[PDB]
Amino acid sequence: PEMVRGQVFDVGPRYTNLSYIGEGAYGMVCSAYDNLNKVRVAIKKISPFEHQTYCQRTLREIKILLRFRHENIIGINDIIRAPTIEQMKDVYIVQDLMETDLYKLLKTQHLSNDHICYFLYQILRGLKYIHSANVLHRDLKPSNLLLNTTCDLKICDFGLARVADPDHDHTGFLTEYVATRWYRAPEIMLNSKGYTKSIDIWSVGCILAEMLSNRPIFPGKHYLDQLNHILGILGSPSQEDLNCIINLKARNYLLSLPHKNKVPWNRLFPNADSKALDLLDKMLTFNPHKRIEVEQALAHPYLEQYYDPSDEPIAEAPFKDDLPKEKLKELIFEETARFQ
Ligand SMILES: *CCC(=O)Nc1ccccc1Nc1nc(NC2CCOCC2)ncc1Cl
Repeated sequence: PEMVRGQVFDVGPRYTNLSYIGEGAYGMVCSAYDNLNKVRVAIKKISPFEHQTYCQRTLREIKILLRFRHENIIGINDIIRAPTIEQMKDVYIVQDLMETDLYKLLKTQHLSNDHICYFLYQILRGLKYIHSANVLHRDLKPSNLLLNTTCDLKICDFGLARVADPDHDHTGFLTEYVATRWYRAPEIMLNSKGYTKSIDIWSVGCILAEMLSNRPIFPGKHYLDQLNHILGILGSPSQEDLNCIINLKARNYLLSLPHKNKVPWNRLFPNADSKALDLLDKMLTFNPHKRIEVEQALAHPYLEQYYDPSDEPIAEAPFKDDLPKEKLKELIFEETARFQ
């Protein structure tokens, strides 16, 4: 078995000439030459079987990505694992090799208004498919958006995804930890479990703001500072929006704050296209019920050069917690069997 910086990376004989790329959420990722398709690919090594939560996340990532088939969602090209459950200690997921991620691109490159428009169109096009499958990504952020050399965008990492459940979305104040802090909708901190499609729209709004300025718009230093950054720009919520917050702890917290005025988007982003700012405003709406939906966002004038509903497909079959790690290991073994 081949080795990559003091760790086994057993993918041969199909995959050779390994090169370390970096560390993903669940471990080492390498690039390799696929001797069958004659191209370089990306290979993620996952070792999840000792922990139930690691098994849950790996199972979600695989089951979701194998069901999805969309130009703007990273696929799974192959899955490598031992022939028997007893010998399976790791799983290798093979995916198309991309040139960069939006996180890395935002750290060093200025994006033209044309690139912002095209990237936002592709994110929304992929999100339309995901949401049409009744799935919430729940961790949209720049590092989860891969780009190839021609700026084709692919959404990745469905390990934190959930089936939408708007009826069971209500919860207490300061309980929920959905998404990565900077991209977390205000309702997560107030009264939401993050089980509605509006959570993903918020994250996309955050990504759009970050493409406009190359800096996160709400860079909370910790969990409890996130809402302060949001309110610092959006201003105090209206009486109508507070009436939607029935939980007394969350409502009274918001009522205890001094009045804050809205910071105009045009002052925050003076170089931004006015149509981009109108859409940003609709995505970064405090009240989740008034927040724009993915299909409405695609139809916004900012995206008029790309908008084509006949070329924005939906899922053919939508998707409709305490399983021990032994059972989850068997389910991962069954879901990966097709690649043997
Ligand atoms: C879906 C997010 C993910 O897997 N990210 C990741 C983190 C670290 C290394 C590799 C990956 N995945 C990945 N990377 C690439 N290309 C790299 C090239 C170098 O710049 C970063 C992206 N291609 C595919 C995949 Cl799955």
